[PDB]
Amino acid sequence: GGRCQIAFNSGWLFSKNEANAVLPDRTTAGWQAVQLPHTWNDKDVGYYRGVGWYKKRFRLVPEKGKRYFLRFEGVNQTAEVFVNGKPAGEHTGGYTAFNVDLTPFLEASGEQYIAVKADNSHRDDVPPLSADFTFFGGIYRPVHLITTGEQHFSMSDYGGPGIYITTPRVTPHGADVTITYHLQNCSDAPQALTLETVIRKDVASALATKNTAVTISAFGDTVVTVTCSDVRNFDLWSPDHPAMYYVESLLKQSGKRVDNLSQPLGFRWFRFDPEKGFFINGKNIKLMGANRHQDRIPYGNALSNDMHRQDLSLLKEMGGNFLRNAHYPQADEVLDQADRLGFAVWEEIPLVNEVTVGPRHTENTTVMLKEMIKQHYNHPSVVIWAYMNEIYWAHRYKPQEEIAGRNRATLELARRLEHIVRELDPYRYTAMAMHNDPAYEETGLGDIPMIAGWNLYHGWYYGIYEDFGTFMDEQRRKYPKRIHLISEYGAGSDVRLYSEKPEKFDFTVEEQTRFTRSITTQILDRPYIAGGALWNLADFSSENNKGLVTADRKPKDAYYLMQALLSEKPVARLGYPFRNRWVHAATSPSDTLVPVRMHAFSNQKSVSLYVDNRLFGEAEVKDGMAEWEMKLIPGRHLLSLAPNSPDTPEKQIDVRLIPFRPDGKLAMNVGANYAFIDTRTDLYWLPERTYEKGSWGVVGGEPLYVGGKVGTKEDILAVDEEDPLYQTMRVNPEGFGADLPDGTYEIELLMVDYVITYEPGQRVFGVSVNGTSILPEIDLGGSYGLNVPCRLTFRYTVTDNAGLSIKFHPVSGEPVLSAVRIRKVEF
Amino acid sequence: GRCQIAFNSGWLFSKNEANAVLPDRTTAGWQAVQLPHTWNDKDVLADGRRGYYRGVGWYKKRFRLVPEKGKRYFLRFEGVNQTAEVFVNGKPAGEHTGGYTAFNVDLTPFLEASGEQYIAVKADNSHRDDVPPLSADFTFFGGIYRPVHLITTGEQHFSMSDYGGPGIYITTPRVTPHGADVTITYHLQNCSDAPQALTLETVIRKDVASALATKNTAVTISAFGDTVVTVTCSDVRNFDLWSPDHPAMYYVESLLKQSGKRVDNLSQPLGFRWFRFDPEKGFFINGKNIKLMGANRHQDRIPYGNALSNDMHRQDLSLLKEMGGNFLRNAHYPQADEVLDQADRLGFAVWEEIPLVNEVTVGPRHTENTTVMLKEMIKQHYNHPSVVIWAYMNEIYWAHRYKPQEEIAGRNRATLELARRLEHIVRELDPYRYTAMAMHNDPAYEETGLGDIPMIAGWNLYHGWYYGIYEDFGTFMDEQRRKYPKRIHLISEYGAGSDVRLYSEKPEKFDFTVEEQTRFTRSITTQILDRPYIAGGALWNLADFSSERRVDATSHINNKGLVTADRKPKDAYYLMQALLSEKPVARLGYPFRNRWVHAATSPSDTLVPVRMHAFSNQKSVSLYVDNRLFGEAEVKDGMAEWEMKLIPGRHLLSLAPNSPDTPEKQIDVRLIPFRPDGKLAMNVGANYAFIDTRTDLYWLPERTYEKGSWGVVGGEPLYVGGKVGTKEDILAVDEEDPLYQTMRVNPEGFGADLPDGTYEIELLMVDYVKKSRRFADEDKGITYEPGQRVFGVSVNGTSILPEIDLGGSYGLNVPCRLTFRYTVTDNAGLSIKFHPVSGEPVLSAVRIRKVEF
Ligand SMILES: [Ca+2]
Ligand SMILES: [Ca+2]
Ligand SMILES: [Ca+2]
Ligand SMILES: [Ca+2]
Ligand code: NA
Ligand code: NA
Repeated sequence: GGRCQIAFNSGWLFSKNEANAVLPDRTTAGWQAVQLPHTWNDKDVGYYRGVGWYKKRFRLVPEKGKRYFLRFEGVNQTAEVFVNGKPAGEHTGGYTAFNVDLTPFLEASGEQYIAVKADNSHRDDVPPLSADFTFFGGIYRPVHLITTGEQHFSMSDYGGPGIYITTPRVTPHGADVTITYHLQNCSDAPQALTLETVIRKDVASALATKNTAVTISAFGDTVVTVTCSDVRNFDLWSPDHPAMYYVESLLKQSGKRVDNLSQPLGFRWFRFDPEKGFFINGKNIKLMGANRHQDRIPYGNALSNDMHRQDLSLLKEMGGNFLRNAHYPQADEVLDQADRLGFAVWEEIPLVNEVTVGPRHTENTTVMLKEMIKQHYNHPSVVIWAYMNEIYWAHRYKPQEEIAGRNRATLELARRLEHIVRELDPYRYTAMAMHNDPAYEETGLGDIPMIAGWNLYHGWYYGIYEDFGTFMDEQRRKYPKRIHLISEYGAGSDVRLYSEKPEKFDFTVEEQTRFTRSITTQILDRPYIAGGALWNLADFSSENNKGLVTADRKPKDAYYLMQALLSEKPVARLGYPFRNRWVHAATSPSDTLVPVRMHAFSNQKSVSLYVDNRLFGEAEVKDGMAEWEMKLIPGRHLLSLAPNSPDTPEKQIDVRLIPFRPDGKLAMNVGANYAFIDTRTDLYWLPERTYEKGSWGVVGGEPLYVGGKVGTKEDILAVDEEDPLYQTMRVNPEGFGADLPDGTYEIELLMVDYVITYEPGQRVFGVSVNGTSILPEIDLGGSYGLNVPCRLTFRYTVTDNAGLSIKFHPVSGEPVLSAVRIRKVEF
Repeated sequence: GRCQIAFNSGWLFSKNEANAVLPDRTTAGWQAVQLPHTWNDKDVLADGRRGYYRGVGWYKKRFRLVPEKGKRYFLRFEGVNQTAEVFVNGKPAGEHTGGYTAFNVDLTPFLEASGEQYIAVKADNSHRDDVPPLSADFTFFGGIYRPVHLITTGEQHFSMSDYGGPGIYITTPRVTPHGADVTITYHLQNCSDAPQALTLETVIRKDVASALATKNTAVTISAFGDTVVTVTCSDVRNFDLWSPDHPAMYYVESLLKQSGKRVDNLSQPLGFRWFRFDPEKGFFINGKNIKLMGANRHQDRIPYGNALSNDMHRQDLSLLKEMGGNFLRNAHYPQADEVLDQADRLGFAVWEEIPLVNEVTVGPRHTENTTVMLKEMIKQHYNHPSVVIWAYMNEIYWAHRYKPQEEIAGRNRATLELARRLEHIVRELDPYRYTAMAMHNDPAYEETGLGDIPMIAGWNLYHGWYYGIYEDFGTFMDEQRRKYPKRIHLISEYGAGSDVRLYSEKPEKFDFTVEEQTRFTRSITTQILDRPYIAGGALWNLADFSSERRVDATSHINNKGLVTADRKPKDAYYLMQALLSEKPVARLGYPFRNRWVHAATSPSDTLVPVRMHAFSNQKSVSLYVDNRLFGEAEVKDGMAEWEMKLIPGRHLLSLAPNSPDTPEKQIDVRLIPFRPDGKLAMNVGANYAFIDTRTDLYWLPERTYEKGSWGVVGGEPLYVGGKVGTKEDILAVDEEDPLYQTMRVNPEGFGADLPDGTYEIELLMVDYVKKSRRFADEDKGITYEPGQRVFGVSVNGTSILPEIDLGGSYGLNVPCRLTFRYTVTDNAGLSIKFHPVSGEPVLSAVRIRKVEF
């Protein structure tokens, strides 16, 4: 036999507080037992950035003629490896694999010890220098023990496989395949070898076989190129039809195999056109898909291969055919699944936000680019290599004196990296992701890669949705020879927030759906936009509710929207997967019904809604959605798209009416038109309502807008789940009224000052109830602090048919109010 | 009069603070918190470090309060665990001992007149030998884990210094259908330097519009004085009687006035009932024999520690009411007023106790602290009509097996004499409620006569779980009834544990499957329902709850809940609902399962066997599969059951054809062919499936290899201490503990008659502790056993791993997941063999996946 590879994940010990573990040390008290993948930042997300030590003892008797390697799939950010007390290898860069040769350091006794010093603290010379994703530290990807013979495919070529496959000619009826081999001989004698190259669909069928003789001098290495000309009878690879092959490579000495290594192969040719976009195998197709971050709360980035497959499966069932690996190279499993499932892939190294001037940052960046290209060279799913994302974002934060020099270093580094891609891989495109900032225009940076990618957020971070088409049409107009691609577009959503009046940045489900519908449509309407990737597949941990699915991978409405917009299978399903409750405060004493707007995601011409299995109405689908306006009797109801479906269970909903004249047998989110449904105890906070005589609601005031967006987006201190309640508010309300019957009520007022910072004597006011003084003075900025919530809870007894009148008494500045709850209690 | 507002906002917390007594403006290194708060919400979970922080934590806060002439200001702490020292503007202002009862702190002597105030609280949840709970099966969460209130009164007021009680104590010494007497005992205080002539108004009310009785009493208190005054409302008419079924509630409004102006006011609950416990027939209330059936409830909710909202208390008790419960035991400690108000309003008879668990410390300091805690519980919760039982010890002899022999005699006498003193105090403080004690299956109670001291003998019993078989429960209790015809018997605890990811067609005790819990619960409940001398039973426990020292399937969590930690009902909850509810009940089981996977037992197999059950109190019910009738089943003891054999695919289940108001249950059903192609995951050593929710990965129960198929070859399933598998915490993993914990010992290997191809293969293996132990969480480092369990692994004659020293290179409880790819050729199938060197190989799980290369 030839090459052996097993997992090396088990039996490790970890400590965040060890000073030095280089020398063999049997101590384990105080160390944490871990099984890789591991990150030490899975829970503390500031989060700990620093040194962490791993150590392990293991048994391995070195046999004659064998070589032993460790392959680390990923250590963030730098690693130093020590075997039996001796330095054995180091690596810089948290996103690419590396190999360590154990053989020089093994004990003949078989008793081995290894330690790894990992460090994820900031280094000016190692990107990512800053970004809005977490830099989880540790050995967060698996580790493998590899045994080979002393003649083997190289282990020292930037962590790549040492086997590099190229298809310089591909037609439907034949192709040329060239395979470039890096071979190493570790023995002290010259050696004569044979190299068997087989192109296979599977173990029983081969499409081409080649046999190559090679002789290597003692301690030698050599590069040999093998060509399979005019291969035939293959299927072409495309996202739609991802026909996959592989190259079996057997290195033999004396007819006995001494190494072996299979690599993927797909047959395809492709190009990008400025007017019509992406063509693969002569066919024009729209690339629509998603970015995907390699993290999942509460596990950090220490993900199982099962999790990788689940993610990419979700993308494929969405109808996606396009995958951007966020800002870094990802696990082999991810690329294997893309080959297998059918995604065209954009992969980049993590030069994000900013650049460090100088040759150390240049060198580390160059090495990382070569590692990515070499390590993922053979994946047919990859069509784009990139190397900078939003590289000017941090200009706003830098001293203006540095800006000229940073632009010069950015231009110079981009040209070096562009040149390296084009030399290492002439058969893929280069790209860069830019964003809505004038520095790209002004420096001409977008002229350097083959593809101009734009991260655009019109209607979310700036402007309105239609400004997206305006922006892209103007780019196409200025640059009719560029290839345009939307590398990021998306809006956020909290699956507890719902509004019949969604608005920019409110984080409601409906707002994300409308954003996603508009931009995707505007992309579909434009052939010159080669494609688009939603930011982001799933909610992730950042600095982040931007996913089409939740952190634990459950689809939101927007996911089903994209499935209706993208899938070729027929699609028709109800929206609101995370909502089952509707509550409506009556707008007049004669109200008896709850208004319920329902929607479905479909690619059919029309769809019909059934209530309790009786037809409600047929509705026309436009841009992936159908919609019905229902007025329902309060109670439970079943919704469905067919009557008495034989295979689809109905959706159960619960709709309630609050009477116009309340009795408190009353929860309101002030300052916002969305409901907040608190999942801990099923507590439904209503959208705001102004008080009117005979009813209940807030009196006076203005809704808070900050930077032109509703409410504050700052983190509300001291509470986790209730931030969307506190973040919206009325400024300068006179109070709150409710025409309650006589009785005793528990009353809650939620209040917070918006941008620990203390601002005394700035915002002070009193609260009274029916002339009774409750809190003579609340100093929100002073005694609590900016972003520190204040929850005033108390009981009051309404007497003499007075109703309930809560009054604010300004002392300094203006009162604020974020939410109100009123409950009837017995006493 | 009286003003009360929440005081929960604006606090700062630090676990690393030496001392914050003196007013100090810095906030660097402090966490902003909103009470309720505990610092043990996260470090009690599976965080890689057994144990949690018990020690000092400091809180501080600045606040505005301008003291008004003629006002007093108090803080009321609803609970701080375990001790609290309060400092206002640098001065000691109060301290409390005990983590489960409220306390008041008078702010007034320490307030700055100009209004800018500083407060710091030093809290501590270290172990203290003189302060129970000393040890227990629950977590001692530290901090101010219940709300704090700012209370303003006049200078004459209902006392704030009577063991934290309201200073208003309502008793109904006579309750009759045609009339009742209510006596209200008031403790008053005068902080004025002058004597005061006061009036006191006492009104019994249904609501603000309706008075049942009214009294007006003149009280004069001396300067700086205090007094107790008793008010009697005789022959109150026109009330409705309180019972769990009909919880008619009233309250006593009390106003204290000085020259007609209100200086204090405080309402308190009031319900009218009479009740008794009978040795032969059980509980009677208002003349009607009713069976008390309900649950224990702990005050925690993972992952929030015990820092719960009042919304969460209401949700817990509403769940119990919807289960058909009419009986609540507050686990081992007094709970929040909200719990008790909701018991009054919803209708549960309540048992409440102080946390003397497992053991007693000899000495007057322990005696004193437990005495105070008893007075605090009874006084603070005195007025709640829902309380019918007070208690003060729980399995008080449990820890004896672990104590030094020379301590036992004095521990036994300390226990006996403390139980007598606490019993005496209850009877003196509250003649109108019963005393009880929870005992467990241990002969100590019989030897000492401790069970003769309370009026009610409670048993925590676990037949078919910890000892014996289910039917030994009725034998145990019948013998108790025969031996003690004068006692009152009540099952204060019974339950079994379940993980909602574990399922078996062959349930067995301690596999933690859902089905075993349902079967345990069904058997003991109906045995209780058959015995009128058993006045009642409380399930252990309403919800899965934090108990950090636990191991088993899910470390740190006691999984005996009827509902999960986030309050979702398991099967056993719906079983209890079917056994207890008066409303009609009929509903499908398996709320946490939608997948069934079956390995074909022969090449002709085409159908997946699916056993379905439903919970009902009807005579029979009908199962419908894809809305066609499958079959009508008779209901026996709350359950109907059906044996289906279904074609692989998605199917609908329902109890009515095309229900107009109930969505069907959708299930997903799959058959692994007799001969596999790996397009295959097995829990070795166990008859239960493990459904890993992170990724919906379903590990089949074990199946022995036979020619032409796949499975484990040789070996014996591991049993330790009478329980399947090992119950130790499997290190380095969390979700997969129940997968690793079961295994075959000395297997030859594994086989799969797979087609030619490349396959990814995973073998999961762990060296185990050979002898069970009481507490498996105190290991200081890893236990290595080199040279004891050594073997090699080959596949089809190819050497994969020349030697693995499981005990030596990994260690006891350290998982080893061996993952690799192998290419099957030459029609050979897949043959994985172990090669013993020392000791025997082990194997907990196998997974095989076809890959392309
Ligand atoms: Ca139906
Ligand atoms: Ca927050
Ligand atoms: Ca811990
Ligand atoms: Ca574990
Ligand atoms: Na708000
Ligand atoms: Na197992």
